[PDB]
Amino acid sequence: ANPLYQKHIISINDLSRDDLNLVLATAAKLKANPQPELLKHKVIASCFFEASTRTRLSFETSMHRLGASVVGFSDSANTSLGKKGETLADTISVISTYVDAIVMRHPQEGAARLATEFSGNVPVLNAGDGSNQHPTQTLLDLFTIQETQGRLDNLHVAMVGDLKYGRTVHSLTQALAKFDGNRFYFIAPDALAMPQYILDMLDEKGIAWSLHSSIEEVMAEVDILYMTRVQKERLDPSEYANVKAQFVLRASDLHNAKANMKVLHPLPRVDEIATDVDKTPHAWYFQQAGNGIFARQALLALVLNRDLVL
Amino acid sequence: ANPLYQKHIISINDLSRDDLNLVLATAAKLKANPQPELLKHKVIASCFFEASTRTRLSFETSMHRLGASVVGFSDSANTSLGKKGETLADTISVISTYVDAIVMRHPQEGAARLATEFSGNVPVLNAGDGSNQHPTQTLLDLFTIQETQGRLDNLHVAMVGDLKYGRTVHSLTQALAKFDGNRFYFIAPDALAMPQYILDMLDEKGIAWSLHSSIEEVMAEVDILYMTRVQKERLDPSEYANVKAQFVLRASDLHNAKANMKVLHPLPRVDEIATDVDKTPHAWYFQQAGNGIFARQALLALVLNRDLVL
Amino acid sequence: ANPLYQKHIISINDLSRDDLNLVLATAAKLKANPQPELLKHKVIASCFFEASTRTRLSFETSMHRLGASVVGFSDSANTSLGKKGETLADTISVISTYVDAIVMRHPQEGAARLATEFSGNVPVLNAGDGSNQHPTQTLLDLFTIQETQGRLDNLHVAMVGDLKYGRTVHSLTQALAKFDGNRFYFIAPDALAMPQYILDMLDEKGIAWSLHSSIEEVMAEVDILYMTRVQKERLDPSEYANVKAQFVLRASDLHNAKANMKVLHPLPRVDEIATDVDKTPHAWYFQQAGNGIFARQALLALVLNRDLVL
Amino acid sequence: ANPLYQKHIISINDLSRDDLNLVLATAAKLKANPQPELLKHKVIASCFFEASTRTRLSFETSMHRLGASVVGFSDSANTSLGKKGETLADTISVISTYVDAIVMRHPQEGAARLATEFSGNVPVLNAGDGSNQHPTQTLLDLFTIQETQGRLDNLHVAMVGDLKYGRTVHSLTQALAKFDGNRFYFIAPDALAMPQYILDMLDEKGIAWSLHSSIEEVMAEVDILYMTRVQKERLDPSEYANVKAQFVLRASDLHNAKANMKVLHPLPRVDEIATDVDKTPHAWYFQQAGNGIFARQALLALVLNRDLVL
Amino acid sequence: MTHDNKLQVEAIKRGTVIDHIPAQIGFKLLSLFKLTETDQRITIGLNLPSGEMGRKDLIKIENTFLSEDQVDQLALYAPQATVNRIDNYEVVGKSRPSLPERIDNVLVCPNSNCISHAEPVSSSFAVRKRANDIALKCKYCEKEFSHNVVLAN
Amino acid sequence: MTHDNKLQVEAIKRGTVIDHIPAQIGFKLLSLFKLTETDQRITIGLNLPSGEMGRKDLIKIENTFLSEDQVDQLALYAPQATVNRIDNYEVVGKSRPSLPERIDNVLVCPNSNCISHAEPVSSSFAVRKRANDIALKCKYCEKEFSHNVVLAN
Ligand SMILES: Nc1ccn([C@@H]2O[C@H](COP(=O)(O)OP(=O)(O)OP(=O)(O)O)[C@@H](O)[C@H]2O)c(=O)n1
Ligand SMILES: Nc1ccn([C@@H]2O[C@H](COP(=O)(O)OP(=O)(O)OP(=O)(O)O)[C@@H](O)[C@H]2O)c(=O)n1
Ligand SMILES: [Zn+2]
Ligand SMILES: [Zn+2]
Repeated sequence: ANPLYQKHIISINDLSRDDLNLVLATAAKLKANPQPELLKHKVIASCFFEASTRTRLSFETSMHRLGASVVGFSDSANTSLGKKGETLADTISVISTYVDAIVMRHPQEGAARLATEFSGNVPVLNAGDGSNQHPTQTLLDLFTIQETQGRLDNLHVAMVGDLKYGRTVHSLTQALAKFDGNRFYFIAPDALAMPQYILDMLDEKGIAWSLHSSIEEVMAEVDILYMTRVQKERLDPSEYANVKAQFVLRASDLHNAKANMKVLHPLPRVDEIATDVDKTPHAWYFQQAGNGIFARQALLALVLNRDLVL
Repeated sequence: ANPLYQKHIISINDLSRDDLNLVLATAAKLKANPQPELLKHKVIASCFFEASTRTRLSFETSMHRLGASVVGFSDSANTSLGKKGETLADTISVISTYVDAIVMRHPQEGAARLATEFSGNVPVLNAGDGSNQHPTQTLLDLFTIQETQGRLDNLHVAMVGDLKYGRTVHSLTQALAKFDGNRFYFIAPDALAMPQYILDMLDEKGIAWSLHSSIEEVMAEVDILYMTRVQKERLDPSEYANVKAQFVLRASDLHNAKANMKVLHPLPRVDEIATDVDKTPHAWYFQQAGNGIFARQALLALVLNRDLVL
Repeated sequence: ANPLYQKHIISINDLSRDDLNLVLATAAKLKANPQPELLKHKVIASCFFEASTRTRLSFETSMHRLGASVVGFSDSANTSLGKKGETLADTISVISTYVDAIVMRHPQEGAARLATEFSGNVPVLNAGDGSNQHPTQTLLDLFTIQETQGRLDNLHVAMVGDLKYGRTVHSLTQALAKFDGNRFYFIAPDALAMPQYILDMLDEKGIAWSLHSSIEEVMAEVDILYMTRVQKERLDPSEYANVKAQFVLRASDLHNAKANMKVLHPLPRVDEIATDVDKTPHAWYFQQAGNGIFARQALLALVLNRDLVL
Repeated sequence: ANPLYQKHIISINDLSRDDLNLVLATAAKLKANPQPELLKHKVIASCFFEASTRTRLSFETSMHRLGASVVGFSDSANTSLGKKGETLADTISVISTYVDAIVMRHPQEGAARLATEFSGNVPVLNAGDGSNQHPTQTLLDLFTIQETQGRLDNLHVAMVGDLKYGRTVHSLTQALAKFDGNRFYFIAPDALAMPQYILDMLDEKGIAWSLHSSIEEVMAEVDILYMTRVQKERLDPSEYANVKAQFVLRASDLHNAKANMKVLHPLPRVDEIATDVDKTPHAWYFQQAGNGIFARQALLALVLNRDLVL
Repeated sequence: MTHDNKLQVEAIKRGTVIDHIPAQIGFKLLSLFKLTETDQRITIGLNLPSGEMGRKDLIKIENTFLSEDQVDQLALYAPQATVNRIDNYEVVGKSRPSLPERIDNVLVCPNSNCISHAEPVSSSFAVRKRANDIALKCKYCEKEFSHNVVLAN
Repeated sequence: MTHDNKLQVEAIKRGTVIDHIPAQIGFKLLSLFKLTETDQRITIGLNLPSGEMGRKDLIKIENTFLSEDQVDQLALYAPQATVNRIDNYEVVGKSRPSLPERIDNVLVCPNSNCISHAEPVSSSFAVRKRANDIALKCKYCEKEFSHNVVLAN
C-alpha cells in the first residue's frame, strides 16, 4: 500500500519530504496520462461550511476527472446544518456513515482535525480551516515551482505582500524549509511582517532569509516571486493607500528578471499585479490554478487507492 | 469537423440559417436515438451568476443525458466569487483552466462575449446576459415551431404581451426573419410595443408585420401564438389592472383556431394564459420546455464534438 | 371658524381655489411673523409607515416651530405597527385616542382616506399615499410659484421628466387649473407622458397646453420650469440613455430664460439638473424646500386652531 | 460676540488653547447653574448617518436640557437620506433651511467639513467623521481631566490600548499639547502603536513622551490612565490573546496608583477594564460620560448664543 | 510671405501634418489618440485663423507617418481634416478621413449595465451610417446608439 | 510677427510663454490646467532641442497673462520652468514658480474613504516642506500623504 493510503491530509506539518515528493511525482503522471475511472464508484463529500468557489470548483473537477461522484453543500447561504444545536462531531459522524472521503473547509481553526476523531476510516482532506492550514494550496504551489524550475531546492524565492496574515505564505515557507538551500527574501509593509515563529524556525534550520522593501532590490536573483493579496481591512484606507500600496507588480519591473523567473499568486488578485504582467512569460498565476487540478487529483488517488499503478 | 465545432454560441445574430438548421436537425436525431455517453469524460461548468432554476435544471439535465459531469454555482445567494475585487476576465481565466465548456448566465449585457476573450479554446455558451441575448431559448422555441408546424417559413406567427422589454420575442423575431415569407402580428399595450429597431429590420427585409389590439382579430390565420409574461413593475398597479390586462388567453378564444395552431410561452406564466387552455391540444408550452433538453443537448454535442455520427 | 378648521387634508382635489389661497395667505404671515407657542400643548403623531427622511424632517420641524410636541415613527423593515395582523384601521383607532392630529405617509393608495374613518375627530394629514396624492408638496410648490412670480394665474409653466408617474406633477396640474389662464408645456419622453386624464380634464376647463420635446423649444416663454426626476428602474438602461441630447438641465440651456423664470424640483435631483444651474438666479429648488416649512406650518395652524388672528 | 459664536466645530486642530478653556469654563458654569430655557425656540437637527446610540443620546439630552427642540435621524440599513443619488451636499443644503444648528456623525472622513460649505450660516458640529475627528469627546475628556486633576498642564498622562486607530487618543494628544509641560506614556502593543505623526508633532513642541509595555511600569507616576478598547477585528484572535499577561486593568494593578489618579475610557469597555476597577475611587469613566452633557451644553450655548452672562 | 499666414511655418522635413482640425477638436484628438506619447518633435497650433474654412487647429508631428486605419478613426471628430504626409520638405500625400469599419478604444458604451464599464476590455463599436446619422453598435451589449448620444456619453 | 523656426520657435505679440517645461509635462500642464479652453491662438512645441535638459516642451498663449498664483500651480510639475510675460515682442516680465500654500483642484485624495470623491467640491491640499520633499494634507479628511503618492493616483 502507498504511505498516504487512507491518511488524513490535514496539515503541511504532518507531511514529510518523502510524502511531498510522492504527491508531486503522482501529479506529474496524472497530468501526463489521465485515469478517468480510477475512482469509479467512489462518492466523495464536498463540505464547504464557509463558501470558497475557486477551491470548490477545482476540488470537485478533480474528483470528476478521476470518475468519482460528488455530494455536498456550500454555505454562508444557510444550507441548514449547525441548525438546532448540531455539533460538528455529530455532523461528521453522520456524513462518514455513507461517503468514501470528506473534503472540507470550515471557519474555525482545528475543524478538519476534529473531523478526524469522528470519521472512522473515511479520510478527511482539509480545504482550509480558519487562519491555520490549507495543504492543497501548498501542494499546488509546490507542484508549480517544481514543474517550472525543475527543482524544489536551491531556490531564491521572494515573498511579497501581507506576510503576517497570509495563510498560504506561512505554509509554503514551512514546506520549502523541508528542502535544501532555499533562500528567502520577504518584502512586506512593516505592519504586515512575516511572523517571528516562522523566522525562528528558519533560523533554527540554518536557512537564509532577508528583508527588503523594494522588489527592485532583489529581482535579478529571483526564481519564484510569490505575491499576495493585501486585504485593505488589515490597514486603514489612508494606510493602504499611503506609501504602502507599492508592493504592486507592473511589467516594467520584470526587466532584469531571470529568464526562468515566475510570478505566482494564490488569487484573487485585485490590483497588486497589474494587468500588463499577464502578457509576460513570467506570469504563471493562472497556470498555477490549473495545476491545482493535478495536485488535488493526486492526493485523492493516493488516499483512496492502495497500490497506484502508474 | 462540423461548422459549430468549438464555437462560442453567444448571440442569435451570429448564427446563420445554415447554423440554425444544423442544430435543429441534430436535436431531432438526439430526440429520436439518444447518445448517453457521447460527452463521456467531459466536465462542463454551469456558472449562473444570476439565479435561474428553470434554465439551469434544463441545461444540466442536457449535460447529464450526454454523459458529461457538471461542476458550478447558482448565486444571488452569495456563493462568494466577485468577492475581494475579482474581475470576470479573471474568474473565466481561472475556470477555463480546467473544464471543457462554460455555460453561463450573468446580469450585465455583454458578459458572455467578454468570457470569450479569456477562455482560450474552451467554448462559452450563453444562457442569458442581462436584457441582451439568450440563444438557447430561441433555439428551443424554433425547434418547437419546426417540429409542430413542419417548417420555419411561411408562418403566421402572432406575438402577444410585453414586446418592448421581452428579450425572447426580440430574438425570435430576428431568427424567424432569417427565413422566408413569415408574417408577424404584434398585439401589445401601447406602453409595451415592439421596438423600432426590430420593426426597421423587418421592413428592410420586406417581411410583413402588423399591429392588432385583440387576438380575436387574428386567431383564424395564426399558426404560432407566442405569448409573454407582462411583469407588473413595467406598468403601475392601476395600469396593469386597467383596460390593459386583457392580453390574456382563455380557452374560449381558441374556437376558431386552426387545427395546427400552437400556444408557446417561455414561462413562468402567472395569469396571462388561463389554466383551462392547458386541456386544449393547442397548449404547447410545457412540451416547449421539454424541447429545451434536445436543443441544448444538440449545441453541446456539435460544440464539443468534431465529427458527429448521426 | 376658519374654513379648514378640524378638516382632513387628504387630496388636492378636495380643496377649492379659495382653500388653497387661504393656506398660501397664512403661510406668508407665518413666514413674516413667527408664532412659536401657537400649538403649545398639542401632540401630533408623525406616522411614517414609509420612510422619507426629507418630508419627515420638514414636518416635524413645522410641528416644533409652532411649539407642538411630536411622537411617531418611520418604518423600513422594523417596528411593529400595521404588522400584518394589526389592521391600519386598528392602528389609527388606537393612535387617535392618544393624539391631537395625525400626519401620515403610507405605501398603498387611499391609506389616508381609510384613516379618516377611524380617527374620531382627530384630523389626519396625508404626507403621501402610494401613487395617489401628496397635498403638502403641491401647497409648497404653489407657495413658491406665488412668492416668486407674484400670482397663480396667467402663467406659462413647463413640466419636465417623468410626467406619467411623477405624483407631484399630476397634483400640480390639478391645482394650477383651479386658477385662470395658465398655459402648460409638457416635455417628456413619449414613454413617460402626461396621462390622457390630466389632459382630458384640462380640455374641459379650456386650458391651453402643448407637448414639446425639448426644454430648448420653450425656454424663452417659460415662467416656471418644474423638473421631475426620471426613474431609471421603469426604463431600460439603454432607453434611458438614448433620448435626444437628453432632457436634463445645464446653465448653457438657461442663457435664453426670462429674468423671473425659476427652476423647481421636488428633489432628490441626481442628474437631470447639473451643479452649474445651482449658482444661477433661476435655481429655486432649495428655497422651494425651505418654503415647505411655511406651507406645513400654515396647514397645521389652520386645522388645529379655530380663528387665527395673525 | 463670544469667540465661538456662529462657528463650525469640526476639528480639535482648529480650536486654540483659549477656545478649549472657554468651553471648559462655560461647561463648569452650566453644570453649577442650569439654564433650561436658553435655547428655547431653537430647533437642532441630530443627523446621525452612522448610528451611535450613546453619543446620540448625550447630545439630544444636551439639546433638551437647554430647552431646544430636536428633529433628526440615525440610519443603519434604513431611512432615505444620503441615498446614493442624493448627495450629502444636497441633504445639507436642504436641511439647512429647516434648522438652526446641525450636529452630525457620518462614516467618511471630512463629511462634516463638506457640510460647512453647504449649510449657509447654519453651524454644523461634528459628532464623528470616519477615522478623522470627534471634537466633543476630546472636550469632555479635558473637562473631566480639569475637573479631577485641577489643571490641564504638567500632567503625567498614560494612554493605553489601540493607539494606532483610537481616534479619541489622537485628538486628546493634540489637545493636551496646546498646554504646558504634559508628559506622555504610551503603552500599546507594537502592532497598534501611536503613529509617527503624533510623535513627530510632540517633538517639535518639545513635549516629553515615552513608550512602555505595561501599565505596571508607570502606575506609580500617573495622574490620568486613559484606556482605549482594543479592536479584535484588526488583530488575529491568537495575536490578540498572546501579549504579556495583557494590557487590561484590574484593581490589583491599582494598589500602586496615586490618590488622585483616575481611569478614563471613552466606552464601550468589554474586557480591558474589569468590574472590580468600578468600585475603586480611581474609576472615572461613568462620571466622564455624565460630563459629556456639560461639555456639549457649553458648545451649543456658545455657538447659538452671542454673549452668555451666566 | 506676408498676409501673416504661418510666420514661416515650421516646415517639417518628414512626417504627418494634420490640418483643418475644426477648432477645439485639436486638443481632443491629442488626448484620445495619444499622439503626444512619442519622443519626436510635435508643434501644435490652436485657434489659428482659417479665413478659409472656419478657424482651426493643426498638429505637425515629425518623422511619423500615421496612416490608413489611424487616419479613419479621426472621422468621427474632425470629419473635415486633411492629413498630409511629407518625405522631403513638401506634401507627398494628402488624405481625407473616411468613416471606418469599427472604432476601437476611444468611445464609451452609454449603457451603464454594459460589462465594458467594470472590466479590462477595450471598447469596440461598429459604425453604420444611417443616412441622417451614424449609429454605433457595442460589441458587448449589442445595443445600438446615435453617434451623438455616445460622443457625450 | 518676427521669425519663428522650431529648434526654438519664435515671437508672439503680447502674451505668456511658459518655457523649459521638463519634457512630457507639457501636455499634462495643458490638460490639468485647462490652458486650452481659450479662444486665443496657442502655439505649443513638444520634445524641443534645447539648452540643458536637451529636449524640453514650451507653450505660447498669446493675449493671456497668467501669474502670481497660476505660475505657482505649475511648481509641482514644472518647477524649473520660466514664465515669460511679453508685451510688444519684448519679454517685459520673467517669473519662475514657487511651491504654493494650497493646490486646488488638480489632485485626488488617495484616501478612499474621503468624502471628496463623491461630491461637488473641488479638491484642496495644504502643501509643506520644500524640496527635501513635499507633504500634502487634504482639506477634508485631514490626512497627510507624500506628494509622490498623491501624484501616482
Ligand atoms: N515641408 C513641409 C511642407 C508642408 N508643410 C505643411 O503641410 C500642409 C500641406 O498643405 P499644402 O498642400 O502645402 O497647401 P494647402 O492648400 O494648405 O493644403 P490644403 O488644401 O489642405 O489647405 C501645410 O499646412 C504646410 O504647412 C509643412 O509643414 N512642411
Ligand atoms: N515675442 C517673443 C519674444 C520671446 N519669445 C520667447 O520668450 C522666451 C524666453 O525669453 P528670452 O528672455 O527673450 O530668451 P531667454 O534669454 O532664453 O529667456 P530665459 O533664459 O529665461 O529662458 C523664449 O522661449 C522665446 O521663444 C517669444 O516667443 N516671443
Ligand atoms: Zn455596451
Ligand atoms: Zn481626503
